[PDB]
Amino acid sequence: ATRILLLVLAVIIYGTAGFHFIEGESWTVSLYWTFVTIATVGYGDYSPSTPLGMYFTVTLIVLGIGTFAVAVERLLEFLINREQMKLMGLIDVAKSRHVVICGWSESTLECLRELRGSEVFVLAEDENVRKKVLRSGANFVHGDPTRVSDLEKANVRGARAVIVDLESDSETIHCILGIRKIDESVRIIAEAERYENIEQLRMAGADQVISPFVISGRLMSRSIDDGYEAMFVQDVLAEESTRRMVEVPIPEGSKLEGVSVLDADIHDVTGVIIIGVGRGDELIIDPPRDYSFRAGDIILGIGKPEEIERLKNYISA
Amino acid sequence: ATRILLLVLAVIIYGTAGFHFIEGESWTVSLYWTFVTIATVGYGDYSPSTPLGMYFTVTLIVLGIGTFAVAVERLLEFLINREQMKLMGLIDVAKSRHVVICGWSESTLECLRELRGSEVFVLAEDENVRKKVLRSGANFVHGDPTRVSDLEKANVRGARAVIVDLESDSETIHCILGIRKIDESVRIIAEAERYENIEQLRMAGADQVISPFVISGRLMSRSIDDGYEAMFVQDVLAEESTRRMVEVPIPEGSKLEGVSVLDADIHDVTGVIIIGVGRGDELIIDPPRDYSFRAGDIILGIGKPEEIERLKNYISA
Amino acid sequence: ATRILLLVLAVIIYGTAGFHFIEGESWTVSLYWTFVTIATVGYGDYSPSTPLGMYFTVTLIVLGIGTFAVAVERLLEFLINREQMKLMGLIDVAKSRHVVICGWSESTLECLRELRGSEVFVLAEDENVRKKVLRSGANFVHGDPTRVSDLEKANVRGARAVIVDLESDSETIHCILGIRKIDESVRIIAEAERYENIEQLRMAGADQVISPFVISGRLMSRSIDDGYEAMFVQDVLAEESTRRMVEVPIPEGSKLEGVSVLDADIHDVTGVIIIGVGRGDELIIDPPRDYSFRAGDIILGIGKPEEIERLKNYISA
Amino acid sequence: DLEKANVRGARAVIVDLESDSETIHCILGIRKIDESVRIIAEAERYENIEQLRMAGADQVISPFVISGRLMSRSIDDGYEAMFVQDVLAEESTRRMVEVPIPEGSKLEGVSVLDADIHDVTGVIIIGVGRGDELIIDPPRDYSFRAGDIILGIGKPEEIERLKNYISA
Amino acid sequence: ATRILLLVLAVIIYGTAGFHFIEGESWTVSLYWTFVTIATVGYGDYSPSTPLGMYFTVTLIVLGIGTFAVAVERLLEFLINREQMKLMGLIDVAKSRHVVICGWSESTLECLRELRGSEVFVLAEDENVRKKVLRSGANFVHGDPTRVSDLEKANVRGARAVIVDLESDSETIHCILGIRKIDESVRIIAEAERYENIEQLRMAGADQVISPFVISGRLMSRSIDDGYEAMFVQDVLAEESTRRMVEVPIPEGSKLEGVSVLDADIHDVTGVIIIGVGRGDELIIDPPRDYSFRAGDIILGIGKPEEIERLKNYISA
Ligand SMILES: [C][C][C][C][C]N([C][C][C][C][C])([C][C][C][C][C])[C][C][C][C][C]
Ligand SMILES: [K+]
Ligand SMILES: [K+]
Repeated sequence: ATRILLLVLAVIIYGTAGFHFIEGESWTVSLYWTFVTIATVGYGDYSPSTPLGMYFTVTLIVLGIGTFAVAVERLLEFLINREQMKLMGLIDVAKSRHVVICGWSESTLECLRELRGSEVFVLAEDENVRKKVLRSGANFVHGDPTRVSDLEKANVRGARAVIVDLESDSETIHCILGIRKIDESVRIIAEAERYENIEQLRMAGADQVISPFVISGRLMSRSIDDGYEAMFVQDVLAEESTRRMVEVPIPEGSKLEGVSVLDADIHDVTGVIIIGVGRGDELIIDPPRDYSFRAGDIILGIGKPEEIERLKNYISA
Repeated sequence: ATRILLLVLAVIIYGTAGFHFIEGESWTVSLYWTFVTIATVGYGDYSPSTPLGMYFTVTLIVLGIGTFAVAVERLLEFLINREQMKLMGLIDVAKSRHVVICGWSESTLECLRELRGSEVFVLAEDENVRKKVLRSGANFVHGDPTRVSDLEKANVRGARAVIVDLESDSETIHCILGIRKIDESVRIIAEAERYENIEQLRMAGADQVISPFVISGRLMSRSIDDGYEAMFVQDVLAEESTRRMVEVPIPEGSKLEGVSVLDADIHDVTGVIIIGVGRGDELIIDPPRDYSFRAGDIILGIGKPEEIERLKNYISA
Repeated sequence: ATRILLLVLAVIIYGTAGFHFIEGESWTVSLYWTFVTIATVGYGDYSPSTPLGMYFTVTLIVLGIGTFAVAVERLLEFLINREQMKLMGLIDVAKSRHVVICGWSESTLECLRELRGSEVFVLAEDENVRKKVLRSGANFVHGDPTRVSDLEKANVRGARAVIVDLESDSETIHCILGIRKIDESVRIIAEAERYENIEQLRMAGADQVISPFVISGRLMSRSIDDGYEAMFVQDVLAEESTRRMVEVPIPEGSKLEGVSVLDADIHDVTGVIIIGVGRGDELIIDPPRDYSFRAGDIILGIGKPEEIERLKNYISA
Repeated sequence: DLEKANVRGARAVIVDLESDSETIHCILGIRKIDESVRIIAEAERYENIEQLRMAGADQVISPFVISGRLMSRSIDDGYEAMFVQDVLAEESTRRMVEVPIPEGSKLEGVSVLDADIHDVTGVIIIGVGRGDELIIDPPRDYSFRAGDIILGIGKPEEIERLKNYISA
Repeated sequence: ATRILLLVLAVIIYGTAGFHFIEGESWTVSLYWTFVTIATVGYGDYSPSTPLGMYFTVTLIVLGIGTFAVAVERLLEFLINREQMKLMGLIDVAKSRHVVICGWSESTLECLRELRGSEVFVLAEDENVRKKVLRSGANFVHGDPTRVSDLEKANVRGARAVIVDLESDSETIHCILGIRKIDESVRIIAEAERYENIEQLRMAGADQVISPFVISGRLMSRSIDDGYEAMFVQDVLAEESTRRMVEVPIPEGSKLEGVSVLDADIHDVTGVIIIGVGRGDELIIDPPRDYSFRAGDIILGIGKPEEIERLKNYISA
């Protein structure tokens, strides 16, 4: 590790002391000559005429090739070890605004097409998951996501948001309970599977719990006869064929600070069905007529992509 | 990536500015001297006599070894990463007339002995399939063949023909439906397993559907008593012991353009039993007596390998 | 392996004999010139003027690059082979005071947090065990721990203590019987699973047999009604919340050599409940009133971490 | 499926599964069915002992932490392992005993120094527990009541002498 | 592959033509100068004074570093590819007196302790078999031993003897039938499992068929009452505690050529129980009294290791 610098300094001290007391030159001239001889430059302005010195330069050359052959071997061993350990996970995350994805399924592949490639770290343990992650453009960190000692190797303490989606519900509850021991303020998005585990995932400490299987179980049993709400849910939340569910923030100023929903009249001006208003980590669906807008609120509404532009300019000042 | 060139230019500018304003030489002489000193050639025609310059060349030499040690480390990291990613698939196909084989079974191993080695790309996902492909002389591309995003890594848009043979019929139908979304004109050869899936493989968009298990199921149940058609099918299509089923194209000119099958009389002249004629992506088995040959047609017939030569010269002009 | 030195000496003898009999210089001058020319230093003080010698130096240069290209290739082959064999186990242990851990479970992971990282060698055969060991900071040696020929690759003859914890009891008995064939004096700590195998593990040759499942099976069936001994066992042996079970050795001198337990009165002076005394590989739990302490004995007692310090200074001289 | 086994209104539910996460998820379901039943878990890793107590278990027994701390301390000395293996596992000579104090029997209101329990019976008194709270090493300024549980280590010769000393 | 030599010759022709027509030196002087400049020796006896040539040497140096950076990259790619392919099998056997072992079990591990390490090639397909072979000191060749195209990669045509021991009997019969298609004269030693397959293994073409399970099935059912023949079979063929079953060849001369077994009287002279005589690929157990010995015969007998030495000197001349 550091003995290479010791051997280099040893051969420099050997070359200086050998040249100075045999050729009889100055100390700076011997220093310059051994830094030209070790690097195999060979200016040839201060070559030794003495055959004793001519035998000394042979020892200096073989020692210089020896140090060059130990240093290249150490560099190659370090590089091969570092690039074999980096390939199969086995590395510590050094970033500070990354997104950790615990587990790997189809719902985390679809949230990878709206994020960056270098921003995400997938923390899993299986072997084909590594190849799927390296194909999809993420970084793979080998580790058990339920273990607390392997949740810190992905650096969950300095993460932006953590996305938990494991193969069962029990591992999801244990992964949330393991994350909330490390950092109590990080944002956790969890995926439930059974209906009975949503309150368990919320009490474990998740900030947002999504349950897709309950949504499909309710939409399948109400699409046997007619199936009209399934068309709305599909065409708005899944595909976005002609509509889109977007939210808009209210900026500073914003030309509407203080008016009511009766006086704003967003729907008949713009064409956006206003669902609810986001006043500080709560959702008031169908706000009453006397609700006054404020600064920094979030308006949730459904509209065509040409009406969202008509709304975003109506709300800006 | 590109900081290596920046560091190289930085040390060249450092060496030129150091030599020019200390030794007092020309700018071209300093440029030539630092390109001889960095590369460790050392002509020694312009060595510095000044001990300040003699201390400067030590800094130039250590910086040159520093750039040579960062560039070799970057080249070794790039080479080890590229040759570990190339080994286990994980690569993008850059060819433009290749043949993509989705899946791997015995029927695709037998079609690899009549093609080239570098022309084929096997697109599969299992682990022992990679070693069988690397032994048989093909190229292995790791990917799920039903996924559309992994059908483009094998470059199915610029492929010659695609051969689909997966473990079930459902994956064959899904792979054909995934290929026909990308390129609607590429040629697909598919292998059916059950009898009921041949019309499904044709409606999915395959150009040629082969069903070997239906052929064996019909030949097994008609070989219990006597077994005479199984001998013909085996000795003609499988082994080609003494006969062969070949086709011959009609070239331009070709000395028979316009005659009928009664006036050509191919069988009693040559010795080839004429089965059918290939008039443009259709097969007229047992053509009638008034059928007139044209240019570019394909004559399908059974004959000994000494009669195919007697036919191929009868059809050429 | 050693032909590289032969080729190097061959090219040195070729260069010396070529320069001496063409340029007509001394033997030492030719020796110095070929050691400057092979290493590409090039002082240029003895360059050949003769065009025959000028053609000879071309052969010397191409041969020097040839030896440098065979030596670098041999070094790279040796380094890649050694660092691929070292990665997946496959190595022989050279240490002499290490601790060999046969098998891998949760009870050997918890004994790795109180030992060093480089002192332990885990001898197992599975594939994910290698990654868990390389994450936990140990060294992995691939081998079957029941096989005698693979117990010597971990160097069990010169080991400090061996810890046996395998997946069944039969492999534990066979691993103890395999270790006791090699070295009859090494210390073996074994983990039993069933109650009936404790006498079998002791007769096989283990020095200390621990059975955690019997302890849990007794503590579960006595915690249905009240559960008072389980609180003591947990809070003392497992977590050490407020108490600790420690032992203290009696040093030379030690101010209490010869007194009885009635005259020492350790409990009412210090606050440590004295359980037993360790007189030479035996345990006298609840020693009688006439027991006299000696030198080198071991006092086993339960106490708060502020009372162990009051005991350790009461026993020192 | 936990209601098919009738965990509502039982003596105790003893939970030990193939991993820790299923143990936590089983305790979190039993506490949804019955809030007052007694649950005896079994922790595998050391970091999950507080998780089982926060989930709702009344008693957590972690054998692998015990065996992992005992394997690392018996490399040189090995005297704690002899004590636990002779008292808690095999019960060859000594055993741990818990005895209740019956009503009005020779010991209500007397201190521990004039109880003279180590010298007339021979059992080593580890601690006394009252109301699910274990007082290890009770001081001299302590009194016994009717209903306490005395925790001791002794031979079957001395356990019977303690049980006769504790009688009226 | 060979474009490296083309680029090297291109830069040599560029350097010669550049130096000769600018400096005005001879062709040999320019040849010597570019072979000193490309190799970075730098004698400095023929440095260019012209600034046009001083700009030319910069181009020559950058081109020389370019060729050195393409050649080192090609050598490193070749070495990494060759040492990753050699690790996991995937190689062709080039030897000519080796022993191929098809499959891997306990009976082939015990025949590896009486052979060399570099003489054997284990031809199997599993993954842990590779690590067991690399630990036991053999060479691993990845291939399916029933496939004829993978029996030639182990070079079974130029092998000394082939040892077949696979997991079933059907694969043993198919491996013998695959070997006998390639070379009809090679020696095959096969291991049977069931009693009914010994005649099938002999008709398939094996030269020696061993069936250990039939021997154990007969020795188990005759050791219930007394068990006397099992002691003989174990102590003679398995362990060789005090006896040994050896064979001795009769050399040329040999002092006993022509005598009968009555006149030789080997047992009462030496102490070896004579079982049979090996007259040319047949075994005459219990030879009659009139059998005359010849040259090159093989005497099979049981004796103590001090009686085999008394027999081997009685048979030599
Ligand atoms: C620019 C680059 C340069 C390089 C040089 N080298 C030399 C070596 C010597 C040995 C003895 C290489 C050459 C090659 C030719 C072919 C290296 C150096 C290093 C220093 C550190
Ligand atoms: K040089
Ligand atoms: K290198």
